[PDB]
Amino acid sequence: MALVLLSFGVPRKAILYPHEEPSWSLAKDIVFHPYWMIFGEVYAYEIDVCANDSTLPTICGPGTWLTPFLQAVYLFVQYIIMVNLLIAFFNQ
Amino acid sequence: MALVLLSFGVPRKAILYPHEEPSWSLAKDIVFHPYWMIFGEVYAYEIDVCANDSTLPTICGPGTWLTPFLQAVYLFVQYIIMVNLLIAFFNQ
Ligand SMILES: CCCCCCCC/C=C/CCCCCCCC(=O)O[C@@H](COC(=O)CCCCCCCCCCCCCCC)COP(=O)([O-])OCC[N+](C)(C)C
Ligand SMILES: CCCCCCCC/C=C/CCCCCCCC(=O)O[C@@H](COC(=O)CCCCCCCCCCCCCCC)COP(=O)([O-])OCC[N+](C)(C)C
Ligand SMILES: CCCCCCCC/C=C/CCCCCCCC(=O)O[C@@H](COC(=O)CCCCCCCCCCCCCCC)COP(=O)([O-])OCC[N+](C)(C)C
Ligand SMILES: CCCCCCCC/C=C/CCCCCCCC(=O)O[C@@H](COC(=O)CCCCCCCCCCCCCCC)COP(=O)([O-])OCC[N+](C)(C)C
Ligand SMILES: CCCCCCCC/C=C\CCCCCCCC(=O)O[C@@H](COC(=O)CCCCCCCCCCCCCCC)COP(=O)([O-])OCC[N+](C)(C)C
Ligand SMILES: CCCCCCCC/C=C\CCCCCCCC(=O)O[C@@H](COC(=O)CCCCCCCCCCCCCCC)COP(=O)([O-])OCC[N+](C)(C)C
Ligand SMILES: C[C@@H]1CC[C@@]2(OC1)O[C@H]1C[C@H]3[C@@H]4CC=C5C[C@@H](OCCC(CO)CO)CC[C@]5(C)[C@H]4CC[C@]3(C)[C@H]1[C@@H]2C
Ligand SMILES: C[C@@H]1CC[C@@]2(OC1)O[C@H]1C[C@H]3[C@@H]4CC=C5C[C@@H](OCCC(CO)CO)CC[C@]5(C)[C@H]4CC[C@]3(C)[C@H]1[C@@H]2C
Ligand SMILES: [Ca+2]
Repeated sequence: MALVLLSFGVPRKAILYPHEEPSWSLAKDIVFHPYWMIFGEVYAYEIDVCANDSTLPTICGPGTWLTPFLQAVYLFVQYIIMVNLLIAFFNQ
Repeated sequence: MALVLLSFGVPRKAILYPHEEPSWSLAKDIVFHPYWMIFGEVYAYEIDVCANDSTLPTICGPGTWLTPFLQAVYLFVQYIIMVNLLIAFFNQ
């Protein structure tokens, strides 16, 4: 689950924030939102950052259209496969 | 699941956006919100677009009152039946 998380969190932060010097925030921002997705928070108005109803209209730029596709795959794997695999373990 | 999705996404976009020329957005807007519903995002302030607490007060018009009924059926089928059918598969 933590691997699937970084599989998603690192490409997202890299696509959306491409002018980042090294910082401790980079360690927070690759775990924070991907973790709250596990609990069904999809951050609906932040997925497409070039949409008109975006809450993040300023990080629109090249490649950012990739992040919906990424998150669609992430949640299917994380929210459906991996959480219910853990539940299946707990059921046993 | 993708069929149930378009069963809902196409009537919604057609009822709510009736003056649309052909566009690539039509391909996004028939998949985008119906997919995030699968993960429990109901877009609560967008369902009834003629309600006072609406975030979409401008797409109010004829037929738009049909879209709550549509989405009520969609999520029951998608969120409850189809996701837990997939989970039941995964459990086996
Ligand atoms: C045993 C269970 C798991 C394994 C254990 C190991 C887990 C690994 C743990 C990793 C921790 C992540 C690194 C933290 C360090 C960076 C924070 C920091 O310094 O800066 C940030 C602050 O940070 C905070 O205020 C705290 C944020 C912590 C979030 C942890 C919970 C999220 C889920 C995590 C769980 C995932 C587990 C995955 C499981 C599926 C902000 O940056 P800044 O530079 O301070 O900015 C200052 C300016 N400002 C005030 C405007 C902000
Ligand atoms: C099912 C429902 C879908 C319909 C199906 C048919 C596919 C339809 C697809 C057709 C592809 C053509 C559409 C893109 C043309 C450019 C338009 C555009 O603005 O793009 C935008 C992004 O997107 C891109 O730049 C490219 C997106 C490609 C995604 C399609 C992958 C294949 C989908 C499955 C293939 C189907 C068959 C296989 C299925 C098993 C440009 O950018 P932006 O995001 O606006 O923001 C960035 C910054 N900006 C604003 C400054 C620019
Ligand atoms: C293998 C598993 C699935 C089967 C495979 C096939 C999957 C089918 C995939 C279909 C892809 C849909 C077509 C997208 C391309 C058209 C959009 C476009 O060109 O422009 C849009 C950009 O688009 C984006 O920024 C990305 C949007 C992609 C959303 C994908 C995630 C949702 C779930 C998908 C998965 C659900 C699948 C169902 C599963 C239950 C914006 O519109 P525009 O006109 O560019 O507007 C420009 C102006 N603006 C800047 C203000 C915006
Ligand atoms: C169970 C709890 C419910 C009570 C039960 C009894 C049913 C009560 C129902 C009674 C029906 C009469 C009410 C509507 C009258 C018009 C009023 C109106 O403004 O309508 C609005 C919507 O709605 C419609 O336009 C029609 C809605 C019909 C829905 C009923 C389906 C059957 C439900 C089950 C039947 C029950 C028994 C079977 C059960 C197995 C029109 O306007 P708007 O949506 O605001 O926006 C549009 C644009 N505008 C603002 C510019 C106008
Ligand atoms: C045309 C669709 C073709 C048909 C669709 C199907 C083909 C799919 C292929 C491609 C989809 C189409 C890509 C075109 C993007 C157009 C927008 C663009 O230029 O965005 C940006 C560049 O974007 C790039 O340079 C993207 C480069 C490709 C990335 C690699 C994709 C690999 C997919 C892996 C495949 C695995 C698939 C899944 C496996 C199961 C720049 O423009 P902007 O966004 O406006 O940014 C602001 C620009 N500014 C700096 C001037 C301010
Ligand atoms: C009164 C009802 C009594 C009982 C109803 C209950 C019985 C059901 C029957 C009917 C529901 C009642 C509809 C009333 C609509 C009133 C509002 C209206 O006119 O809206 C609009 C038109 O709306 C239409 O023209 C709708 C036409 C019916 C669509 C087909 C329904 C099929 C239901 C399938 C059944 C399957 C059931 C489920 C199967 C298990 C116009 O008004 P507006 O919204 O203000 O728009 C702005 C107008 N403007 C352009 C001037 C600015
Ligand atoms: C197998 C796994 C692959 C992924 C991973 O684990 C192992 O690999 C680790 C490497 C880590 C980075 C190493 C160095 C730094 C530099 C630091 O810069 C100083 C700050 C500055 C403040 O301004 C001083 O003044 C910022 C943090 C950063 C980028 C780490 C982030 C987390 C990373 C990416 C970790 C990640 C979870
Ligand atoms: C069995 C399944 C039934 C549903 C479905 O799959 C098969 O049937 C497909 C047919 C597709 C449309 C075909 C043609 C176009 C024209 C294009 O217009 C150019 C843009 C313009 C920009 O301004 C050029 O300049 C916009 C897209 C659109 C409407 C398609 C949308 C997706 C649709 C509805 C697909 C949908 C998922
Ligand atoms: Ca939820």
